[PDB]
Amino acid sequence: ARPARCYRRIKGPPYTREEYIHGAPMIQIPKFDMGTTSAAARAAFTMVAKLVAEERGQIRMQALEAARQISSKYLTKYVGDANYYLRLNVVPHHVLRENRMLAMAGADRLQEGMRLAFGSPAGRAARVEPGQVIFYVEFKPEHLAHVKEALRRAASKLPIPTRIVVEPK
Amino acid sequence: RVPQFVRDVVEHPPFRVTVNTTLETLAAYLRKFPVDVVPVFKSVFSDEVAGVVYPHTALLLKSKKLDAKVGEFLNQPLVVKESWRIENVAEMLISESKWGAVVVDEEGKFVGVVSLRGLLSALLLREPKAKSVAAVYTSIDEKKPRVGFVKAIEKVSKIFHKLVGGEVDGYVVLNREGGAAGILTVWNFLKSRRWFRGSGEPRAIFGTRVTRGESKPRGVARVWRIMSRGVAVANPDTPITDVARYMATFGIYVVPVVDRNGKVIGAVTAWDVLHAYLYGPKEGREDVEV
RNA sequence: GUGAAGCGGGGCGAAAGCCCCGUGGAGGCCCGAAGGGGUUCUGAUGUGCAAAUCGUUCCCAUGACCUGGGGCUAGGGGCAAAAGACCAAUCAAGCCCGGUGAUAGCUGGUUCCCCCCGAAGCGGGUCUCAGCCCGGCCUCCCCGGAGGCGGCCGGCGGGGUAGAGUACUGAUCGGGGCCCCGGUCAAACUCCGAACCUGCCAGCGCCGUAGAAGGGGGGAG
RNA sequence: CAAUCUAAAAGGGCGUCCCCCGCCCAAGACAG
RNA sequence: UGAAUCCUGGCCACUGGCGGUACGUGAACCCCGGGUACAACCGGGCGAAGCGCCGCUGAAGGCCGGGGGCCCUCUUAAGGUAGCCAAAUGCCUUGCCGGGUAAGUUCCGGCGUGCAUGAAUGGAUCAACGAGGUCCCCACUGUCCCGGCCCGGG
RNA sequence: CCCCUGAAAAGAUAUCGGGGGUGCCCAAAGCUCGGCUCAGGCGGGUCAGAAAUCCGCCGUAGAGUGUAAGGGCAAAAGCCG
RNA sequence: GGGCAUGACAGAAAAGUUACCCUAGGAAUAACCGGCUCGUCGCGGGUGAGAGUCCCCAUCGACCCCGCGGUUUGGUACCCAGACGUCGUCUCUUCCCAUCCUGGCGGUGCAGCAGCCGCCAAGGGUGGGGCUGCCCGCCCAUUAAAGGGGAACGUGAGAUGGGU
RNA sequence: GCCCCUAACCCGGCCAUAGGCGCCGGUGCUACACCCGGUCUCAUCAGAACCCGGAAGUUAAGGCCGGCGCCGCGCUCGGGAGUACUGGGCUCCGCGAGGGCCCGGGAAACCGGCGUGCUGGGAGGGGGC
Ligand SMILES: [Mg+2]
Ligand SMILES: [Mg+2]
Ligand SMILES: [Mg+2]
Ligand SMILES: [Mg+2]
Ligand SMILES: [Mg+2]
Ligand SMILES: [Mg+2]
Ligand SMILES: [Mg+2]
Ligand SMILES: [Mg+2]
Ligand SMILES: [Mg+2]
Ligand SMILES: [Mg+2]
Ligand SMILES: [Mg+2]
Ligand SMILES: [Mg+2]
Ligand SMILES: [Mg+2]
Ligand SMILES: [Mg+2]
Ligand SMILES: [Mg+2]
Ligand SMILES: [Mg+2]
Ligand SMILES: [Mg+2]
Ligand SMILES: [Mg+2]
Ligand SMILES: [Mg+2]
Ligand SMILES: [Mg+2]
Ligand SMILES: [Mg+2]
Ligand SMILES: [Mg+2]
Ligand SMILES: [Mg+2]
Ligand SMILES: [Mg+2]
Ligand SMILES: [Mg+2]
Ligand SMILES: [Mg+2]
Ligand SMILES: [Mg+2]
Ligand SMILES: [Mg+2]
Ligand SMILES: [Mg+2]
Ligand SMILES: [Mg+2]
Ligand SMILES: [Mg+2]
Ligand SMILES: [Mg+2]
Ligand SMILES: [Mg+2]
Ligand SMILES: [Mg+2]
Ligand SMILES: [Mg+2]
Ligand SMILES: [Mg+2]
Ligand SMILES: [Mg+2]
Ligand SMILES: [Mg+2]
Ligand SMILES: [Mg+2]
Ligand SMILES: [Mg+2]
Ligand SMILES: [Mg+2]
Ligand SMILES: [Mg+2]
Ligand SMILES: [Mg+2]
Ligand SMILES: [Mg+2]
Ligand SMILES: [Mg+2]
Ligand SMILES: [Mg+2]
Ligand SMILES: [Mg+2]
Ligand SMILES: [Mg+2]
Repeated sequence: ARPARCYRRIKGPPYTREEYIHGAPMIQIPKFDMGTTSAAARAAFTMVAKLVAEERGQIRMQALEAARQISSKYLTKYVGDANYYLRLNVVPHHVLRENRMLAMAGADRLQEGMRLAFGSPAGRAARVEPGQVIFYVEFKPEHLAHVKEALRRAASKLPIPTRIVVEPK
Repeated sequence: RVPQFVRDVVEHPPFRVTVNTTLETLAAYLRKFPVDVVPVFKSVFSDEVAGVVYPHTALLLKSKKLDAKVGEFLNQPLVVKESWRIENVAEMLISESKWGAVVVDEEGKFVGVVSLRGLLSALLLREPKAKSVAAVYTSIDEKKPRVGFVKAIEKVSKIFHKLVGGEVDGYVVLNREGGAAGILTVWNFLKSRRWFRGSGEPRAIFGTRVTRGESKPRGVARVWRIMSRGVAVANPDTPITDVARYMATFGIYVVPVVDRNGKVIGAVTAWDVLHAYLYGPKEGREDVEV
């Protein structure tokens, strides 16, 4: 994988129609909603924290997965799976491309340089706008310090600056 | 005890390839122990996987005097889980037309690789839905199949990019009469280097009298010089399990199909064999008696 | 210098024979002057002594040896123990003069002054891509004869982009009982839908009888 | 005192200037 | 092809050459018919070499792999024999093990499913010879440690 | 050569840009007239079955229309005569 | 008027090879250096799963993310084809610091002897051999240590010429 | 003949405010139907349909009219919102991708409210010329 700065900016149209894309990669995020997901038990939670994007850009699938792991592990350890609801709010629909010389990927991929430059699929990313919610947490007011810490850890894994907004439901 | 899950077919290659392995060393490894997919590790003392390469990657060599390492040509691996079923992984291999995949456990630790050879062997212990080659075989008249048909006297430069790029899994080589002279796959190019000729960018010719600064290819090898000769051919009434046994054993994924006079009318690919074992006959086809 | 065949003597010995010494004077034999050649220093020289030399170190030196004079073989031809060598400082095909001022879409050059207007690298075709032709764009002249439009307002029309949506075709995360609710998306999705551009008419504005529209002709770049 | 033109990020800092909110103190708050 | 010496394997499919009864094909001439008051023209017959076809030929140009059970079998015929080798021929590769050095990517001796060795395409092979290419040992030294002084000409 | 996208709501619009297709096929798959309604679902019905023919209800096209893609089409542009 | 065809489809009838090569030109166009870029390469930082007896941060640092340099390789084709001498080494000088030793300081899972890690610091030192044309690297005996880079990949009108 | 007014019927335009589901009523001299038959024209497996000949029965159904509810749909209405987006200018900000200011335009979803066919010609009926 290239450094994430290579795919951070929105430089072209969304590339999502998988029926026209050969070898589009499979999404490598196993779950998107963590903790207590049933709507009845979520009624106990009365606070909402959001990790909100500050800039527009593309977040790679592995960064979303890395952010999801660190925050969910922290909440499981310190808050408890029965006392919170955490949702990864964006889905990596956009397919990333790379122009590299490769074997077993088509004859055109054997031409070097910028000849036949249209890249083969290299991964997935979510295209986000300023103010967009990346992570969404529902919790009880007693755990505010722990929820803020979990979202601070998630933010350290993401390629764009974010900010934490805490509001009641 | 028929294998059903990926964990029953995971294989470990006899050789270890890192990002610093050269393409010449990689070709030497595959000469001795042919495998369908090679995991590439970040270092000698780490089991972390930097990516995968295919046997086709060894054929990207341009010159024996030019440095070329495996780490410069890493493919994005197709990743499956050890708990998945054999049929499901076979579907993904058909979808991507890839000869293998990397197997990881629940936490993403590298377990091993799974290949077309392994799946074919595992399905060998079962009963094909369709039993005859006629039910699942690619005709010679198809527009863009995964098998090529080439004359024995053709130059290898004509078909080289289609093989290395993976647009076909192999070639059926025809004699003057349209019979099967032999089979050509990437393994022919890995076993022998009679086809190879070094190239490169123009040399730094300054301050001297040198009249040929760039190497040029002049005598190009013909296909029959490096093809596999004497392969067994199949008939429409040939059992599909004999074809499957061959492909599983030798890792050659193309078998010619001939009519009663020996004229080639198509081929059976490893994708055709999987289709028989997974679904049955192709649309508009009937299973003839074996 | 070595010392072949051949020829003497002596010694040992049963025979054959073997050994020592001499004689003899063979060889595309050896060392080495003359002579011939041309390896090294990658020495000197490198506007030289010289358009190939000099020093040094070397190779052969009775022979398939070196050398004088005379003779023969001539150019698509000769001659070659073969390097495509050599054939008068010329050779993957000599030289002289002629065809001949060969052709060159390529490169170089192309000589006085002022005044008027003033480009182009776009489209199409081309064995076409360093060229050329037909249009666009420039200029000059003539015909013609009253309308014209890089701007704006209005009337009457067209459109499906931004956004929006997730309703058709697809993708996608959750909740609840194949349905309902919430959420994430779409270059090759669209119920909606701007700004904006554009057609006709009327007006405004400006240009136009010191000549609009339109047409013909010369020269282009 | 714009651009060509020679620069800077994630992150850390009550370093310092400032704005807002919550709570305690009704002189029985904070610090010993 | 390249002294001598021990040797020189299997293959005639291919590319060539040569031989051949019959058969197919195969030009002009010639013959027959139609046509033309004559011709042009149209059809047929006959039919040489050659080609097709069948054989021979590798000290002709050369080639010498798989699968299966010494046997069968596939591909353009056969299926690399005697030997020889990390070769002036081995990419991987500074191959592996010994020798030699304090330390040897070179060299020497072995090993060999040899990327891609091999028999007059000559194989093996070093007596004698070598301004051929290479490694080791003794001697030797201003090559060097590390530079100094002197002589002739610039 | 052809369709969609790129293409920026008139027109034009390029890249060894993206996704595909073409060198055919059909005496019907061509012309016209009439009748009819498709995919799928449900209820009933002898073999009979998920699927055959029969009766009924629902069914906006979820079918079909030779062949790419896009567009069009329901007393039809589909199906039968 | 219909057909027989040019698919390179606005229509020639057409195979190689040159390292023996020759001519016209081209920076409209490659190779070296330079310019731009930095994926790659090298170096730094955030994060802290997990390891460390206990203990995230003595020492590390999965999954991810932000950067710097111009030192490997590539991308591009801006300058140079009436020509900027093409690898390495020798010789000689200077500069950088992201410091191997020497000077200062701190931490340590620092008893001592040693070791490991960070910070300041570029004044001086960083050597001799074996192997290979090398560069790089491996190795030998020492050593306080036997650092790494830039200068038209410093330096062929200075040499050398083993490789290419 | 002519002009005016006016149900259900005939021929239309726009093609859901017209469609869909459920419930409650109205309409029958005439008109529209359901309805009665199959000799004749015509028709099929089938007088079901089509076609022909009728007038016993009925407003049960269709048609047309009125009301209520839900779905769907419509609106030059309120909010959403001068928001999103956007034509022109800028030595205005930001490291940068990008944002901001000024002049000129200006949505959509959705929420609420309202609406649930309108209309042209003709016959028939009524009034006058
Ligand atoms: Mg872009
Ligand atoms: Mg040349
Ligand atoms: Mg002699
Ligand atoms: Mg020399
Ligand atoms: Mg010299
Ligand atoms: Mg001189
Ligand atoms: Mg001599
Ligand atoms: Mg030659
Ligand atoms: Mg000549
Ligand atoms: Mg000539
Ligand atoms: Mg002349
Ligand atoms: Mg002017
Ligand atoms: Mg020019
Ligand atoms: Mg207007
Ligand atoms: Mg949009
Ligand atoms: Mg959206
Ligand atoms: Mg437009
Ligand atoms: Mg940045
Ligand atoms: Mg032989
Ligand atoms: Mg052998
Ligand atoms: Mg030998
Ligand atoms: Mg060998
Ligand atoms: Mg050797
Ligand atoms: Mg051989
Ligand atoms: Mg030989
Ligand atoms: Mg040979
Ligand atoms: Mg020999
Ligand atoms: Mg000699
Ligand atoms: Mg348009
Ligand atoms: Mg058609
Ligand atoms: Mg019809
Ligand atoms: Mg053309
Ligand atoms: Mg230079
Ligand atoms: Mg360059
Ligand atoms: Mg890196
Ligand atoms: Mg940390
Ligand atoms: Mg560079
Ligand atoms: Mg240029
Ligand atoms: Mg320049
Ligand atoms: Mg110059
Ligand atoms: Mg110079
Ligand atoms: Mg010069
Ligand atoms: Mg420092
Ligand atoms: Mg240099
Ligand atoms: Mg020089
Ligand atoms: Mg110089
Ligand atoms: Mg040399
Ligand atoms: Mg050499």
